[PDB]
Amino acid sequence: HVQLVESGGGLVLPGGSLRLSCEASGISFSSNAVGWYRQAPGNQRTLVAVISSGGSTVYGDSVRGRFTISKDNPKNTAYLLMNNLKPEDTGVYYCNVDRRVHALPRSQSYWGRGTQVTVSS
Amino acid sequence: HVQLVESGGGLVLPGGSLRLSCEASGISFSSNAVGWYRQAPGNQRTLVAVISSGGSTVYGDSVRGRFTISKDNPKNTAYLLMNNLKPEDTGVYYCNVDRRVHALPRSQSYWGRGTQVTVSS
Amino acid sequence: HVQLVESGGGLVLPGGSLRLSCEASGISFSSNAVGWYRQAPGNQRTLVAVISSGGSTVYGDSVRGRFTISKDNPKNTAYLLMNNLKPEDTGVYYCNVDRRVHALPRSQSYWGRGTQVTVSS
Amino acid sequence: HVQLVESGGGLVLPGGSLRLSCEASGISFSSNAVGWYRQAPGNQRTLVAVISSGGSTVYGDSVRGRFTISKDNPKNTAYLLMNNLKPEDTGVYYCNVDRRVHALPRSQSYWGRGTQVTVSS
Amino acid sequence: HVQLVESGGGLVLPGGSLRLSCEASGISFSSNAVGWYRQAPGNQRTLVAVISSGGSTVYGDSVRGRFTISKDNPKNTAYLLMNNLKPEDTGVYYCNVDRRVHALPRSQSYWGRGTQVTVSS
Amino acid sequence: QTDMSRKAFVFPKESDTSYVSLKAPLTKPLKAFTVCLHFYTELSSTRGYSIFSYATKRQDNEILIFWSKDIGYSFTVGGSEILFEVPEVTVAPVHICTSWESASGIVEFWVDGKPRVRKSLKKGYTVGAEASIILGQEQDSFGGNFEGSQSLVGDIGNVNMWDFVLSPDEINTIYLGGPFSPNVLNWRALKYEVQGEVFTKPQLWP
Amino acid sequence: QTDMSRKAFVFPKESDTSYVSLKAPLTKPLKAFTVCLHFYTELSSTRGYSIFSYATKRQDNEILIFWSKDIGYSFTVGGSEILFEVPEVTVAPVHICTSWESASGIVEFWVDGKPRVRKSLKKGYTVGAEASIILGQEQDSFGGNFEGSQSLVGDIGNVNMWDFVLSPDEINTIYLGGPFSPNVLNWRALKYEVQGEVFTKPQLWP
Amino acid sequence: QTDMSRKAFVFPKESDTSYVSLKAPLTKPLKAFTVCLHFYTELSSTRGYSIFSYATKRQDNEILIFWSKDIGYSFTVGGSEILFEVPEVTVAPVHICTSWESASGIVEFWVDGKPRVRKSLKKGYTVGAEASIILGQEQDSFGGNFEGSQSLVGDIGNVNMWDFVLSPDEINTIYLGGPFSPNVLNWRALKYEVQGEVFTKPQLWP
Amino acid sequence: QTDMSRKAFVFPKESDTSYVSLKAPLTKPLKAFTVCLHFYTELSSTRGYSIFSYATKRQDNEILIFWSKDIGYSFTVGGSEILFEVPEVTVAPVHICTSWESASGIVEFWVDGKPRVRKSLKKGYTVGAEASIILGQEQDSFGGNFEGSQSLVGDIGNVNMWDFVLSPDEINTIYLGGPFSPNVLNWRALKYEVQGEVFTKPQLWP
Amino acid sequence: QTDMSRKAFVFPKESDTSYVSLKAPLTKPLKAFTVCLHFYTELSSTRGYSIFSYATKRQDNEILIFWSKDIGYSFTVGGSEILFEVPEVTVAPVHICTSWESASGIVEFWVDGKPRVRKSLKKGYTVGAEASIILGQEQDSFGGNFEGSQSLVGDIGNVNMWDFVLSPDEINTIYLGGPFSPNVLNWRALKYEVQGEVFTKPQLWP
Repeated sequence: HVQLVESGGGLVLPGGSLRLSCEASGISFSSNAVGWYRQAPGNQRTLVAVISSGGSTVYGDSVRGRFTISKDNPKNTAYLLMNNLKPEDTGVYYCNVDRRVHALPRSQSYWGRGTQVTVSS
Repeated sequence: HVQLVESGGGLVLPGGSLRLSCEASGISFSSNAVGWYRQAPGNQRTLVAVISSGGSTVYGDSVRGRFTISKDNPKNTAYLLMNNLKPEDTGVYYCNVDRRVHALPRSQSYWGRGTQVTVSS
Repeated sequence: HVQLVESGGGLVLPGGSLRLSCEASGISFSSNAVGWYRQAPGNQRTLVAVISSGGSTVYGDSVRGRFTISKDNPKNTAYLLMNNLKPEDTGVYYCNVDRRVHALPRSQSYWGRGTQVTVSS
Repeated sequence: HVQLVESGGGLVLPGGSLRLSCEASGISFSSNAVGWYRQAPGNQRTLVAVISSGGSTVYGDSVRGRFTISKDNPKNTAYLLMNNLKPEDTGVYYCNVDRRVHALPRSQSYWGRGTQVTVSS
Repeated sequence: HVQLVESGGGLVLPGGSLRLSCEASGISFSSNAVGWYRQAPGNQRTLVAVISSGGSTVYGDSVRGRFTISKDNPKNTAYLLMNNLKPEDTGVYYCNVDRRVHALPRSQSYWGRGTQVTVSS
Repeated sequence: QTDMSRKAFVFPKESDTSYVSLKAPLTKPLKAFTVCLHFYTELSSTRGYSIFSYATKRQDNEILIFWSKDIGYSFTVGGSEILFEVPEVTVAPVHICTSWESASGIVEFWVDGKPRVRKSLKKGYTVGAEASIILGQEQDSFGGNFEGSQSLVGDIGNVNMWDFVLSPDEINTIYLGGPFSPNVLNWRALKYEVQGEVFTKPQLWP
Repeated sequence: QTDMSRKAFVFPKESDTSYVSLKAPLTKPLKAFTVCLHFYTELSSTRGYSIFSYATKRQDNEILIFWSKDIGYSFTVGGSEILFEVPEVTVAPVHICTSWESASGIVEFWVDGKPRVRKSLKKGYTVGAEASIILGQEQDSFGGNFEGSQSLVGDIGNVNMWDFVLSPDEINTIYLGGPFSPNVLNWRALKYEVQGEVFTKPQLWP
Repeated sequence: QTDMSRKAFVFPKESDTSYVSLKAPLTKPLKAFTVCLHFYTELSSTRGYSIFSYATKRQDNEILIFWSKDIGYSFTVGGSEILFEVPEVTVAPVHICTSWESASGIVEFWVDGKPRVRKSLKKGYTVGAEASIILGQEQDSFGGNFEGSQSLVGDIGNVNMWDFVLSPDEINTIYLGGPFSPNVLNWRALKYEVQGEVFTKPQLWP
Repeated sequence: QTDMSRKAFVFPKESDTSYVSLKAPLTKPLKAFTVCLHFYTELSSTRGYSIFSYATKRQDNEILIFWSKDIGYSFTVGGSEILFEVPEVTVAPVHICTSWESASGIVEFWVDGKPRVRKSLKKGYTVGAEASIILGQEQDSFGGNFEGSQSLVGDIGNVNMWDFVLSPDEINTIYLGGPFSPNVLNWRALKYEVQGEVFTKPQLWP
Repeated sequence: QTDMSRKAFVFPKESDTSYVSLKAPLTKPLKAFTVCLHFYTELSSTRGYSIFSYATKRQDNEILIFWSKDIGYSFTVGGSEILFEVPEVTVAPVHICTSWESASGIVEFWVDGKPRVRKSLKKGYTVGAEASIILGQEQDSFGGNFEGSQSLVGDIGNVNMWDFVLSPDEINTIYLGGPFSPNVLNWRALKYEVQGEVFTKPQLWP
């Protein structure tokens, strides 16, 4: 069926950098859109960076021009490069895919486990 | 005479959801408007979500697009579905009915006891 | 000569109500304007609610649509109705009269002793 | 030569009043402009109230319509009236004179010792 | 090859002044632009003051009209004169050169060691 | 009858006894209607005031237009009601034109020439004939029963009403001030009674 | 008499001794009035200044127009007073026109062409005839008794006054600068005295 | 056939069963297209609504225009999608015109007359012929499978579609309301079916 | 003499040695004056710059116009000085016109056509004749003694000066660009010297 | 040669291989120049992009125009560079016209008709003749050496260049779209090569 595998996560000292990969199987990024959402109070995932099937991308308001997201159809994998992260950026991150970028996530959209990131000094 | 019965309330951990029901007797929601008000300092209830007889609804400024209110004339019952509630949302809630949506409540408008909601983690 | 008598003051629990009366003698409210001022740091009384001789009234910015001032020429008495008073509203209140509403008070304008109000819970 | 003498300063309880005088010798206020500046972090004297030779005056933004400054050519003395002074107003004050009002002071402009004001309650 | 030498730095009491010199060798300021950047959380150097080859200069938003930067081609040295510095200005400062003013620094742009400034009282 | 052209009613002070009553020759039940009027008051965001009221012998709110505080315009028919939202409030004379139909059950609400979204309300239901059109005070009964809190202080005029539904062109011509022939309430051949402190003076608005 | 056409009084500096006095041929008591004038000053939100004063032998404020600090325009007749509120203040020449009637007891206050809401004041009361119209300083008595704090520093001109009440069309024509014929105070046939530092210079405003 | 000139469809209430279907005489595959339409609704920043849908037997989103909440306009062809960003939202009737070409693979999106930056999408790919153009509800299949959350509540009209690509002058003439001749979907010779609560009424917008 | 019509001086870089000097045929003392000029610079809210200077043998600031940082325009005569306040600053060419009279002792300062409030300054005092009108740098003495901090970087032109006082109509015609005849400093028959880096180029402003 | 009238180049996607090259008949060294062009892109405050480049055999930045992120326009000649500051950014087609002279050493930069303050740059220095005018990508050498980060995504057209310096009237006529005769690079008789993904389509801007 559909399985989403996340990799490339952990903890780093402040000011470092890291890169995340959200590999997918069964589904194809050619006719879909992917995105990474953060954790927040309650059950509110916050928008971080999303790339649509066509190529247009939308970044979070706070992180405007901080990180870069990209995709590769051949191996059907999405890479998010995070650099120059402040301590507050630590938390729980998820990578999801849906038939169309939809801002605030929606029920059907697969979520894909999760990952933890620490900005400990 | 007129009796207002509230049900569906309690406490839940953060990020959960709940649904309240404000059943009425004697009065009819067909030619009236209902609404839920929160507790606040002093004797000032705050607007949360109100549905008029016609069908138009007005939600609180802070809770814009967070919960959904609805009604059912056949059984004359109004249901408010709260989801993704933060800890600050805890307090005392009331459901009232009046001949016309009037923002800040008015003297004649019934109040209908009350209920307690906790967002304890 | 001229004497101003204030009455109807004290302390109440939060959310209560009260009403103050500023009776006057010698002077006439028919050709004058009255008003209530609060206490503040230094010697700066603050605008609360003022009613002119004609009938127009001016309320404080913070108390917009909260209180209600009124007058009665027959017995020459002004009544201010306090309702929905938060704890911060406690302090020292004065009622004064002058030939014309003049915002920030003026030296000639009689002041009229004072009164204390507490919002203790 | 040129000597600047300041007088009329000290400490008063909150809400009191005082008056400062900046007498000058050698220089003439007829063809000059005077002003009082406050103390601040670093070496940043802050504008309080300045009167030009012609008669136009400029008051500080925070002090808009609070105090009054004035001058007198006959005995060549400038008086600033302190009234309704909050506790934060305490600090170090200086009175200086220059050929033309120049906002942020300038090196040539004579400074004239200084004075201390306390708003202790 | 290219070597960048910084000089004129240390610690001073509040309200003092200092001047920093960023001498260069190998590269020429005639066809380049220099600038001083501050330290910040993470790896975010912040714009302080930059002077382009032509002569136009750009100062930081917070430090608008506080310090003055200047250059001298003959000896190919850039001098930044800081005066009236508040305690918060303390930190780590760097002087760098690039072929064209580029706001947020860029990888190729040489950085030039660094320096420490203290505003201890 | 009388011609109120270039004339307007004025309510000087707020009270609960000043009001006018407009009579109509209506005899048969209504299956649709449209009303238009101009008005100007400074109440604004202070309290709610009544604009137009139309009661019957079995309903106090057969037709009613209100200004709900911080909510906006409230249009109610036969008990049911809808509320058109206005984000901000100004201070200047305003012209309004509302229309409702039975079979379609659609409500249109033009404000100052610009139209608003169409909405559905009270599908398949008739309106009575015996009516008492009071102007100045909201009524909770066929006669008086006024509430001083809901009184209006300002000026109002140019009240017209048709039984059928107008078209956008017709509404635009109405706004521009052209000719038109009402058939229910004609401002040019009005017949009215008045009680209390009400005055007639030339209209301020152009 | 003299024609002040395209002329304006100027008060250079604030003081308590500079002022002009306007005489009138009025002989019979007034049961209504209307005044119009243009003025321009920079006091704005600094302090209150007097605009127009009209005193008698038994009242210092028979008619008076003031600019209450942060409150707005204040119009007072025979002691009673009302205050028209202005949200924000600008810096430019302004034209004002106020009118009052006895029987109706309604006050109208046009500012810069646009009208304001009507209001009630002093119903059923007459105004005296023997008057001293001082311009420049507010008066607390028939003669002087001025207060320097309330003085005016700026320019004022085009002062006209009719005994009866004008109509909106007439006010619009006045604003546009058309012909007219006052009957109490005519700016084209004025008769005045002056004392202190007051100058006459061409009007800046168009 | 029928002429919908000066006519518009109206959807009173949100639901999942009201919709219209437009038929076309298309027989050969498309290598380019252009569509134009006017619409007006108050959904705005509340939820996303479907504007125009075009499905086939092997794809539910052959062509689709959507209003992604807080994101802006979303234009998708054959699965691929792009999103034109709009910073702020207003409340007034809006006219849109989009065009796409195969060989060039460029998409143009004119909104309210002003053009937006060009973008590339789906280079070298054809579009099927057998189609079901439903209006009112987004489709996830050739037939129904609608989703009530994505329904549209408002007015829409003046739907035109050409197979080739128009020029800027042609688009400007379209906006100004001049003559023209569609060849796929002509609003003047439309042929449609309707089901549910849908009404035809004169267009509000000019 | 030469005609500087459609010509303007340009100061490329800030310095303390570039400046022009304008000569006049004045022979008798002045009891009034009026000056007008256009200028355009980007200094704005960065530092104060000198606009127009007029010195004598016993006073460095006989007449001077300055732009005090965050304060506004500063007009000084014979030592005494006034300041007109400007709330906000823009970036575009600006035209100014100031006038002063001895007997009246009133100063008028028109900026960009709109007039400012009248003010009193230096009543009953004459102005010398032997003068050295330097343009570009403020002077603290009859000759040089310039200060680089107060230099001007930008463009300036259309400098005219009359001995008497103009009327509002005349100033309006000046602003609109009509004919006129100066008698002290005529831009059409100017006579000047220049030193340093100063260039003459066509005026950018219309 | 070919006439690019009412035509514009289009760069669909960002890359490091798409660009055009413009040839010129220039043979003698330049002692002054002026260029004018229109362009429209949505990059805005996201990253810096190159507008116009002009390199030689011994310098990669003989002439270059750039949009420095949050800084504004950057104009550089023969290594030296100046920056014109823009406070806010919009989204719409823009027209620019820059001019430089050797002897005077003054740079003028008209943006959308309005002029900016003049500035000095590179006094007394000539420009080479053998040049390679690449459009689309900034060059760090006579040939390629492009940087993908600095590429341009949008539309550009109406590129004209004169060897001498135009006058303000001439620039205004150019802006208004009148006749004119270039002598270095004529958009009406252009001669160009192209490589990569570049298309020619009608210009969107009027």
